[PDB]
Amino acid sequence: MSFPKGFLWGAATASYQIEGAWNEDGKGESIWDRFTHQKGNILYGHNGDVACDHYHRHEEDVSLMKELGIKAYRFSTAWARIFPDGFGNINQKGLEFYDKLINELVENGIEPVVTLYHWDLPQKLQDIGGWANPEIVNYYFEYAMLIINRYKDKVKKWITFNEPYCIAFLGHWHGIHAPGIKNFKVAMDVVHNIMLSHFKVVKAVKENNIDVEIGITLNLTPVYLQTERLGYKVSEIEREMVNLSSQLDNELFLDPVLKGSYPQKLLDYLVQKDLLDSQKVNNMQQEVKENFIFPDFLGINYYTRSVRLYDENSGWIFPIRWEHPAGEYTEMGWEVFPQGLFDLLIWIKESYPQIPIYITENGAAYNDKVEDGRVHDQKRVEYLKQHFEAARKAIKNGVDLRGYFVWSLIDNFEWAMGYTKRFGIIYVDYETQKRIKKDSFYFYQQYIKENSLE
Amino acid sequence: MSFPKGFLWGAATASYQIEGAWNEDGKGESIWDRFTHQKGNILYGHNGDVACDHYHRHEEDVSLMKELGIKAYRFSTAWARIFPDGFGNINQKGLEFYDKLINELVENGIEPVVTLYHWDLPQKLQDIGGWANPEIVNYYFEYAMLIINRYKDKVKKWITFNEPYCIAFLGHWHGIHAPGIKNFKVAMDVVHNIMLSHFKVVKAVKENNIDVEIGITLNLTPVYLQTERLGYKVSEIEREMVNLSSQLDNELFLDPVLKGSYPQKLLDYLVQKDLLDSQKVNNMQQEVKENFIFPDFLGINYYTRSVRLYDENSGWIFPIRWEHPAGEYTEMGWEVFPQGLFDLLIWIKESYPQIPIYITENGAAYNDKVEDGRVHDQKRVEYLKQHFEAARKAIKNGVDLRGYFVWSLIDNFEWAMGYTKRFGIIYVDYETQKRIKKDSFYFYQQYIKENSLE
Repeated sequence: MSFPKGFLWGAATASYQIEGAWNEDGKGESIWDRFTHQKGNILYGHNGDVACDHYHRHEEDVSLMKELGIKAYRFSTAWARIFPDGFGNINQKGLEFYDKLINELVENGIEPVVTLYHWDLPQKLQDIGGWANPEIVNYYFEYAMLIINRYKDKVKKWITFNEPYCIAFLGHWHGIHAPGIKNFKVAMDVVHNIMLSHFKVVKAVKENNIDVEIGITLNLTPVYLQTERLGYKVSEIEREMVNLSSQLDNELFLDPVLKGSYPQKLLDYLVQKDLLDSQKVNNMQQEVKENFIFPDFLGINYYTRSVRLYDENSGWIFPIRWEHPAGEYTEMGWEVFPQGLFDLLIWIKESYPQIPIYITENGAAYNDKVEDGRVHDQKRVEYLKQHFEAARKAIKNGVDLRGYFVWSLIDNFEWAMGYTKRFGIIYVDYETQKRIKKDSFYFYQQYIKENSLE
Repeated sequence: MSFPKGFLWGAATASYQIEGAWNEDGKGESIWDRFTHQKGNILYGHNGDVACDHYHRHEEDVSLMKELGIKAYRFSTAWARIFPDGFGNINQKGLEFYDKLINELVENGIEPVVTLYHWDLPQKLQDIGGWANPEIVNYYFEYAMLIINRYKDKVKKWITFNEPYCIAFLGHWHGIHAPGIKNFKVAMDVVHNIMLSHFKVVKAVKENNIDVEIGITLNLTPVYLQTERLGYKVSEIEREMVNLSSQLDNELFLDPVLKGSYPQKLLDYLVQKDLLDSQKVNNMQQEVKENFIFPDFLGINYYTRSVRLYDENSGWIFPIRWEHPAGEYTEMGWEVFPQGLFDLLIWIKESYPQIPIYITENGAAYNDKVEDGRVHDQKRVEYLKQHFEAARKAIKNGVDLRGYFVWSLIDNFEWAMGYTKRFGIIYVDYETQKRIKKDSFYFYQQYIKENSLE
């Protein structure tokens, strides 16, 4: 046993992934609804208009959490349900739905780790700008406060954001996620606004002496060297050039968390390549350093490592390349490697002051097949075992890791992949919405039950 | 025990991979030398100037074949060594080197399956046009004849070409291989010239009643459906559109082997997309139908399958998609699957009349690490086991397969990958040129010794 007291084992879901009911109860569409309605955005023309009927079968879903036995359930209060506009007028129907969900989560002893945002931004908020517009810093704020003041008696740990790297780069640079923007300056602006909102919420909680714990959740990609894997000798330029891409993937977000300033060298490199403005980076520095406040917790979402060997022959905006080491892979194409997470579990310890660190999302996707009314995924089980050990052996070695949340609960709308990629540990037959507990669901249940003490 | 009598088990090498000596003995550089000298063509700026000293240690290499116990050794007589120009004046020094190699191969009972071309085109031949210029059809011809008439007493099975798909598309369309051309019309021209040379050699052999057997080696990518893997129902447009890409990867070369024509569907599609000329395709059809003659043998180089689900959102010139199923992968990034080959072994049986079929190249690349003066690759062994069974179970089911050649013999210049990817079953320490017999070398030795009778 290495996991400490209060080690928040859990499962994570996103509202738009399972909810549906995009127009019911006066609720306006999400960003994902508008993104998915447009052609060329999702495989096979999918959208979360219906999803898995999480609204109508919320009793069934809470029974699912009860069966899973997760000490905490990481869910996002769908912003658009509670606020169809996103602010101002508040819908008592969506408020009542989330009141019922939260009270029946509390009644069974499940700690609500409410992620105030898990990609389910209301459409009107996207029309006013999304996460690039600095006004959202207040809106989110008040929204969070209205949730917090409503549920501070029952919800104790709040997650400000989920994967600002994915919100900002997959969602706003690569465009595979909603709302499908493809820009790097907009991505940096999203980073700025997300960090400002996180610290504004932290400051507001601290000022009013609210007895809650507030932090931010990131996804961090470790680095391994193929040259060291090759058995050869690493050159200086190799590290000197892997550093920039690693800063893009690792340091760009952790530096404002505790240091309160952006990595200056990356901003200078972007300016020299005309990808970003020096006056803008200085203004971002000034705003961050004025608005910075040390948070309470940090969240980590680890999936895979990025094996990086030095070369100039990619043509990418950062002249490096990626390697494909031999090994097990998933339907998402991700290499399965535990030890990469270990790197982060030490690296953030070395580079930054003491910030409590949480893991909030980790899992693997596999093409599930119905067999005897059941689906089988042993590769998901093996992935989870490996990433369980990667943190257990670590916390034996003096790691301040705080909790691990498994992704996901039920097979559900996996964003641009549509329904083709299934991450959840519960099979849902889309025809009947029947719930079958996979071997991975049983494995997670057994792990939580066996490890966590009384 | 399904492999028939005369199943030509073997190992394959390419001259430029192991030879070096690009300027010795009056020998001019190859196409690969000029391709590699240019920057931006090879990882880490590598070239086959020195390679593994196959020229000076040819006795050591023949001892390697003797140790491996291959019934046949698939090697390419380096065209540039024998003809520094590529034709005309013939160098007696390169002739004597290959005479010594061939006599010491015959002395130990090794059948020389001489691949007349395995990407080692002389540089002057590239300057006059490479495989696009139709004149090579004669040059190759006479070169082959000069080899054939020189070695008809000792070399009985001759391979005209190795992987026209790779010569024409990897070498002349993608540009990763030498000479690094990137064009599709040039690729079709290479297809035309290679097939014409193959049939011209076959006709010349048949006319003069030479006691030899002449064929061609292809590399063919079978197809599997993710929709069927998904458990769903396949739509008509899915098959109708996967057909075109499957024709390009498979039919463009198989169809002229026995039918003596081109797939008209793909030519019409390219014309409608303005990627190819209708007058040119008609002229190609007329020339092929004039010059076509049925060969003796067909060669197959199978590595992996191409999982294809239908969509228009890949951006390729063929609106299909590639899928990443969960499973074992190699350093080359190739999915490991036996059964795809089996699928291929049936298709040619059904789509075309009976032609004897050979497999002449198959293997997997892994990052070998020196440990106790030795390297270990168990994934290569497992890959080979799986692809051995894929054909053994097939030939139990009435397959016309004739022989299988394992790639490769010793780790060597793996083209654009440089020396980073090691395919061979013998570890060669590039510093010392010492030879260590891997577990994969031992596995292939055991397989050949056990399966073949006596």
